[PDB]
Amino acid sequence: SVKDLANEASKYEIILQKGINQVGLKQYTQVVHKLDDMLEDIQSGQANREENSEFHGILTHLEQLIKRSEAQLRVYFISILNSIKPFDPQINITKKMPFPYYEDQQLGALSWILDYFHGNSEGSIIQDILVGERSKLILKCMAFLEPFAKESSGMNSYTEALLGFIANEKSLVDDLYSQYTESKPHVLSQILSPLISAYAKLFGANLKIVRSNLENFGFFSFELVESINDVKKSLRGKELQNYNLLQDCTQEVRQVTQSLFRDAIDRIIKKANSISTIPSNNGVTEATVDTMSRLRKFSEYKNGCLGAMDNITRENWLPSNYKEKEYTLQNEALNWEDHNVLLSCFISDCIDTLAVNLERKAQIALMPNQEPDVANPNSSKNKHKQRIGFFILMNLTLVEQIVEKSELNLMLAGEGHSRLERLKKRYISYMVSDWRDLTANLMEGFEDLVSKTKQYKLSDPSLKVTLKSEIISLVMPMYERFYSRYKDSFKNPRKHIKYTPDELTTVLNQLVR
Repeated sequence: SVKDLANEASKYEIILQKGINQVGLKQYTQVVHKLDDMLEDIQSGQANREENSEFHGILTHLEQLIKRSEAQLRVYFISILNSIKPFDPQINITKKMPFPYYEDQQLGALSWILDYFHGNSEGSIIQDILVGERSKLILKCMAFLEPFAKESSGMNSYTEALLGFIANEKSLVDDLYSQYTESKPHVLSQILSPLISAYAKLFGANLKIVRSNLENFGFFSFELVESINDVKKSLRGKELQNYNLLQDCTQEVRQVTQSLFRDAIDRIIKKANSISTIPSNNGVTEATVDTMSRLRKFSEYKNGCLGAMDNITRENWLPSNYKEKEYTLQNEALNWEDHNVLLSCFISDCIDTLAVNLERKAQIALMPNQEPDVANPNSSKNKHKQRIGFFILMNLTLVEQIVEKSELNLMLAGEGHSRLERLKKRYISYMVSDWRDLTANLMEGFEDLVSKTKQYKLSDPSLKVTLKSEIISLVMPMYERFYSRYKDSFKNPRKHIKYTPDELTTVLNQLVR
C-alpha cells in the first residue's frame, strides 16, 4: 500500500505547512505524532520483508517533514519565553511593583512543548534551551541596574531586583514542572547560577573599591553585608552549582567590616597629631569635627556594628601599646560578651582617644623638650593645664553635642555617658589645678588666676557652674580658715587685708565668664 500512506501523509503536511500559530499548538503536536508514527509504522512491518522494504523515497520525506516540524516547536518554544522582552526593573524597585510574569495560557504551552520533548527521550535539549533563554533574559534585565551598582546605593536596587528575580524564577520552575517534581532543582540551578556569578563579580568589584578608600567608602561595607546576606537568605535551600562565590564574598566583606574599628581608632590618632599647633581660639579642631562626623557615620548602621562586633576583643582596636591611664574604663562590671556593651565601649574609646591625643599634641606644642605627661591633673611638669583643659573641654562640648543629636546617644547610654562624664571631669580637674596651687601654696596670686580664668568662656552652662563651685569649694574653705585665724595679730584690719573671705566669695561669683 505504498501510494496509500503517501497520499494520507500529504493531508498532514498540508496542515503542518500552515503556521503552528495557525493550528492551536495542541493539534500541530498531534499531527507530528501521527507522522513519527507512520515513520515507524513502516520500519517495523516492512523491515521483516527483505523483498519489500523500499518505500525509501516517501519514507525519507517523513523523516524530513518531522525534523523540520519539531524544529519549529523548539522555535515556538523560544518565541514564547521571549514574549516578555527584557526591561528596566529600576521602576519595580522604586514603586515596589511586581515583575511581569508569563500569562497562564503561555505556561500551559511551554509545559506542553516541554512534555512533547521530555516525552521523546530527547528533552535534555528543550531543557538547555529553557534554561538558556530565561537566564539570558533575567541577565539582560539586570544589565540596566549594573552601571548604577558602582559607587543612595545602586548595590541595593541591584540586589532587591535579584532577590525579586530569584523569587519569580522558583515559581516559574514549579509552575512549569507540576508534572516533573524530579528535576526542579537542577533546572532552577542553571537559571540562578549565572545570575549569581554576575552578582558576585559586581559584588567583589565594590569591595575592591571599598578596601581602597576606607576614609569615605568605609561604611559601605555594612551595606555590602546586608546585601550579600539577603542574597544568601534568598538562596537558602535550593542547590547552586555555583555557591562558593557567595561564601567567599561574605568572607571578604566580613573581613573588611571589623577592619573598620582598628581603622577608625587610627584615623583619630593619625588625625589628632595631623597638625601641631593649638588653634588661636583654643577651639574645636578639624580633627574633633572629623572623628564625630565619622562616629556618627557608625551609628547610622547600628544593626551592622553588632553583627561584626563578635569574635572581637577591644584589644582588636587599641594601640599595640596603650596606657590604661589614658582611658575612662574602670568599673569592669560589664557583660563583655554582650555586643551592645562592646559597641558602647568602642565609641567611648574613640572619644577618649581623640581627647587624649589632642592633649598630647597640645602639650608637645606649648612646651617641647619635655615628655608629654598626658591625662594627669596633677602634673608637676605641665604648667599650661588651664589652657589645655579649656582646650580639650572646648572640643568635648562639641563631642557631646553631636552625641545627644544622634543614635550615638542610645549606643553609649549609661556606661558611655558615665565615661564621657568622667572624661569631662578630668579636664575640669585641669583648669582647677592653677587654683590648688594658690591655695595649698600658702598653708596677688588670687587676682592673677581671676584674670587668667576670665580669658576662657565656655559654650556650656554645666561647666561654668561646675567650675565656679569647684573653685569656690576649694579656695574659700581654706582662705576663711587662714583669714580669721591669722586675722587678728595687729589692730587695724582694712588697712592691710585688701581682701575679705566674704569679698573673695563675690569676686569668685563674677567668674560666670
